[PDB]
Amino acid sequence: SPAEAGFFL
Amino acid sequence: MGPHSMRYYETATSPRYTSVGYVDDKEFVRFDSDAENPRYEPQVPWMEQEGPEYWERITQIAKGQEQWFRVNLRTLLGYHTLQWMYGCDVGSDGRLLRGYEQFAYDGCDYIALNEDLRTWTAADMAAQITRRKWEQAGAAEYYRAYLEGECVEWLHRYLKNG
Amino acid sequence: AVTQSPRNKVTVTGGNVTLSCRQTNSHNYMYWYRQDTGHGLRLIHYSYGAGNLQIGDVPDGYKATRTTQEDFFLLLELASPSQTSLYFCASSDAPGQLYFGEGSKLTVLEDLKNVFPPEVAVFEPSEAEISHTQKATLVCLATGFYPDHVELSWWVNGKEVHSGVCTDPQPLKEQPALNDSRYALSSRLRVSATFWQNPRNHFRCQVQFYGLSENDEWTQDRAKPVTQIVSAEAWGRAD
Amino acid sequence: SVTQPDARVTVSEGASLQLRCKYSYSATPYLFWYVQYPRQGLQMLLKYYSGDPVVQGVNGFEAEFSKSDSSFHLRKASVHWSDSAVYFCAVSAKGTGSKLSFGKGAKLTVSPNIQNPDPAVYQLRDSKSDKSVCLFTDFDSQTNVSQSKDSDVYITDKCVLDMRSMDFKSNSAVAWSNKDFACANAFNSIIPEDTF
Repeated sequence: SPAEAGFFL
Repeated sequence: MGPHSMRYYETATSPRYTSVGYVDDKEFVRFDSDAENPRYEPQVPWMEQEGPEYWERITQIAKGQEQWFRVNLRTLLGYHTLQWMYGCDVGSDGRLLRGYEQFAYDGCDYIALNEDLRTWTAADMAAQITRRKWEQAGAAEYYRAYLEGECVEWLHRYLKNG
Repeated sequence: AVTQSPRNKVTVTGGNVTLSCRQTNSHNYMYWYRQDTGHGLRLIHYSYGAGNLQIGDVPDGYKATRTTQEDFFLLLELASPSQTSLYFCASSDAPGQLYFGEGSKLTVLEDLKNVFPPEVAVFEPSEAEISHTQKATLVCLATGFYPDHVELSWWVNGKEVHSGVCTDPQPLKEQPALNDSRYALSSRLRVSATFWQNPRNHFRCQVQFYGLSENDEWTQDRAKPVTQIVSAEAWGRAD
Repeated sequence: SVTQPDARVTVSEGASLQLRCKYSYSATPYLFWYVQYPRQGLQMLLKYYSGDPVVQGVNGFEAEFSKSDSSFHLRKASVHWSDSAVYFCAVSAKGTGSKLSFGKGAKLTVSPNIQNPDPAVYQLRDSKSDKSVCLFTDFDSQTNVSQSKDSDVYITDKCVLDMRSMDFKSNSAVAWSNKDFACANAFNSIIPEDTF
């Protein structure tokens, strides 16, 4: 299952 | 059994975001935001036995991802292809051998999680800004939770699906 | 830097209420929660970006709209008394890490004729305290108000003060057996005796009441109990 | 779902704090503590994603993740009056990490130690008129102010004020009645040596 990146650059 | 791996490659290209999953270097699922029905689809027959709840779940993940990708693309235009590759290798005991979180922009490495799953390699001054944000916010621990938990668990699930 | 508006609102059952939340600091995730005693915070609706709406745990009776990345709205299209609550907007830039706005307190009332502004009085320091302790405590009492939707502040020489102040955390019911009781609230402001004994010093207990709005209907013979400030004052006194 | 076992906790100023929290998910979720000071929104104090089970926060707070007990208790070595606040454990599930759910909260009262208590009840008169109020004040933090059994007599809980420039804190409660009400009987279990 794919994932949420969550954090922003 | 013997070693195995799972990876996702996510790209947003100016934009059309695409996500492709691989198990043991073989493509198994795909999402494209150009198709009539932007939605994850199985690419191999053994994924078809996953009920509709699964596909709905990860599709919603994908739309959210599109959003994250625009925010960070525009972000980058501030300071095309945005690429996020992640996943896990596991040994013959089925346990995590190595986790990956690699972020790249226009074919150049931006920031990537080190093998320790604790510290970050960045090259750009700008990537040094990100590294800063993420050291403070605990990004490494978050991804480590995925790589040590869900990534291993889903890989075993997909190996069984086959 | 999450900004929500209005900070206070009173409406009648069946009323239409929109709560606005804006965040400047560039986040994707935004949330609406209500906080109630016995329940902590419960999530009503949330959103990952413009055009995305996700239902929370307690969506019934609420709709939400996320029109831009900056703006997240909560709509109570037909307000009911059960929606009396304290509402919080939040934004986030990291899973589970939320920055909260300052809250929007809403009262939904069934019958606008139960509504009464406070009367306010200030009680001067006793000379016995002055002599015994070299200190002087003023008391402010706001009484007879409904709904329980007031903010009390003290002003000394025209300036708001917080030092030496304690205001009861909750108003008490003047008729504690009744669901619909009017309320009362006390506060103290303590100063040195010499500060109180200077007649050039001016003291004021100010109670902001939230009640009917200019657009609320009213046809009775007491004054419309509108949102208003009621105050009482005292000058210092040498004796 | 997170559960906090006590809705209200009182500790003495200077004493240690533990506020407990258990979670009900099977898979370890993302875990957090937030605080809400009087009249404000909540602020994140700390969080746990993975790795070291003991996590550090702002303002001397720590929390400890126990996989075994599915718990995440908040601790602080010594609390100050200014730590009086409501503390909320919160969780988000693996795989839905941005949907944050809160527990019901623990209201922490930190009682200040009253160095030289001088309990007394004073009568205060209205600056404007006949009307009076009774002020019970300067008692120690272990004194309980009790509620009136009489509808027509109003008695508040105790309230701690801080006269900052004096570095001086004091307890008080107020009693009043629009009624033969006298301050010598307005108040509850009070210290026999309080001034009247």
